[PDB]
Amino acid sequence: SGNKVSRQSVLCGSQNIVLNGKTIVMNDCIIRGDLANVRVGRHCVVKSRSVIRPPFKKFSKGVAFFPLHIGDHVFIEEDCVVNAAQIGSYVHVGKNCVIGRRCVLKDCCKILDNTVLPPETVVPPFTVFSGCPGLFSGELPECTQELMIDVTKSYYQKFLPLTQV
Amino acid sequence: EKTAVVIDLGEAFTKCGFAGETGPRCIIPSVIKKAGMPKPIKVVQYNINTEELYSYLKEFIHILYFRHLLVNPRDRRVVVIESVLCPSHFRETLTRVLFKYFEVPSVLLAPSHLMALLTLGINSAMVLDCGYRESLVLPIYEGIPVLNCWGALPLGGKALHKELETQLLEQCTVDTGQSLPSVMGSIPEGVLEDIKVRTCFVSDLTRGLKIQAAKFNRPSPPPNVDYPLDGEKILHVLGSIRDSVVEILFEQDNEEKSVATLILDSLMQCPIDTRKQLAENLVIIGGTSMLPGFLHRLLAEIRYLVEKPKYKKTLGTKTFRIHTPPAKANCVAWLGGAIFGALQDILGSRSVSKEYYNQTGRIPDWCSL
Amino acid sequence: PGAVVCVESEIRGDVTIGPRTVIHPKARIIAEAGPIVIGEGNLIEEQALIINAHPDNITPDAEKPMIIGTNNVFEVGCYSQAMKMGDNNVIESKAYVGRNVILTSGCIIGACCNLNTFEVIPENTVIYGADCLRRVQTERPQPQTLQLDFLMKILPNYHHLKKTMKGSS
Repeated sequence: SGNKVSRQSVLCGSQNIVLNGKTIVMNDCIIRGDLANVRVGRHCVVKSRSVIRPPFKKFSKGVAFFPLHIGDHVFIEEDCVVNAAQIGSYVHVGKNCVIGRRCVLKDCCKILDNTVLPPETVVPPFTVFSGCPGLFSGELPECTQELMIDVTKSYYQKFLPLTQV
Repeated sequence: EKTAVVIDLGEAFTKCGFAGETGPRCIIPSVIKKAGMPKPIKVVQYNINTEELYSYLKEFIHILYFRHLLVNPRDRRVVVIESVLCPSHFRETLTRVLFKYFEVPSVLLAPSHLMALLTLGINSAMVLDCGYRESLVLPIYEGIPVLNCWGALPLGGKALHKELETQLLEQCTVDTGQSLPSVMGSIPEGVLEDIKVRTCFVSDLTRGLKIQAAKFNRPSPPPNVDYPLDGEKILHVLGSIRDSVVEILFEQDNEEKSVATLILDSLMQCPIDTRKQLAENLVIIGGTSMLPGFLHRLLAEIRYLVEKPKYKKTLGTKTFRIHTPPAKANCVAWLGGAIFGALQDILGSRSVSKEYYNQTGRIPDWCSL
Repeated sequence: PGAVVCVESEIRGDVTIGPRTVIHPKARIIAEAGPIVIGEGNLIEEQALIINAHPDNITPDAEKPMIIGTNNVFEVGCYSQAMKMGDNNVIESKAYVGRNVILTSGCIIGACCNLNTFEVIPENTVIYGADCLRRVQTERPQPQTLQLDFLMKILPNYHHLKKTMKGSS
């Protein structure tokens, strides 16, 4: 009900796909859950041109990859190729980002713009991601990240209300 | 009880780790990464504002001890391996940052050549440290460094970088994105370091003389290989160019000076009884000495200079042996400081403490009073 | 026939795809300039932009039809505008092929990598993602046995995943 899905956005595999309350799918989004399921958290803002593709078929005899996930208050930036990443709640994904195979994003993370998280890259909680090759830039503040996520959730709710159908 | 910290600062790279461990834990370059900055700024600089340097040193030390050491240096001692003739202004700034900001228990500003001598485990040696900025000579005899016998030409890593930048700009061959020479005015330093490590083949004495003869009125030009580069602009670098860049390090004429001649000038200044032991124990350390096929070209050039009439009348017949160290050529100075700090809790007492710094004023540099 | 062409995917001009080819959703295959040629078992992922260079000039002709090799794993969001490719070449996501190219067999392009215009990539060499033309890391990508076996395993996983996707519909 509360989830504002855009008209230009596409959600392939509706049974596999999953959208929590107060969600926001921007225009030209692609939540392709044909092969596997895609779980979106509450108050999660998926920005425009975001390719939400399923990680694996989940039909492998041994060591099948985890399909998709997204914690609450997840600020997914525009043009972000989210694939096979278990995003912890309050994860701030950067613009033009790229998630790897079975990448574990921790709580209160801050992915930089134009980043590339590699396969099986376990990011630590309260830490800014940086570099061309994934690495720890520095420890992030708890109060500043929570305030920015609250402001982003309020702004997305206003755009969710009007001008989309 | 307490393993002390070891630091070895410099303009290009910085060896750092724990005292006692055979070789350092890590070696991050001297530059720092700042938010909202086009290029990375070097930490170790001279002749520049005091408060700015203080902030630059704090910024470098903060990024260092978390990544390198994984500990507070407030528990145990530090060994700051300054190269001798590192400006007193820069030492005072280091002393301020270590005591005022961080509040360490103790510090030490000991020389690089004496510690590099502690690695060999001999009391007398002629030493040469070919770093980034300068190529410093300093003979040690029976522990004490003989100071007035010395030499340091501006002919280290930075001189080789400048020559590479000049010769590549004169003869350039970049691919399309073929021709198009001298499109970009300059090139970055980190790329130019990687070119020196991989491409630059050091020549022999006979090859070097043939190149010098060719420059002033062509033999053995190969081999040549291209170097890949970002943004789809591969450049076809030549083989005669990189050999010519290496040749200027050993160029005698019209200065009467080179890396080889600097040892002979240092030996000339030394007294007669000291002379023979320094000649027997000729140690080579530093960054430029890591280049492939360097120690032959030096030893052969040293011998050629001794054969010349001007050095026969003083030096004459001498057994120039190059006793090499346990660790690699760049990381000899650090290993000596690690030996000095780890073993002796006694020789930690001679170094300056926090209690002594506050009341007095400064660590004593080799000066008056 | 015998190629998994998606409904959302777009094709234009002459385009002869090989056997067991997999065209993913929202994939552009603009072959208006010249006749496109896809190899057998070549998987084109979603949001991919397959372009061609306008060709046939008498003196120093610009290009010819972009011939993709067999078992070529083109990742999602990958640009391939006029680039000659070899068999068993794994182009990563967000990549960009040059205006002219010669990608040899057993390749492995990195993510966010700008492949060179008028540059032939050698046989058996994995490209680092960031700065172009990185020579390092080419042993595990050997020209065969190591990369041919890995690409055969990658082609099997791609065919198995595409078969599961085709079964789901």
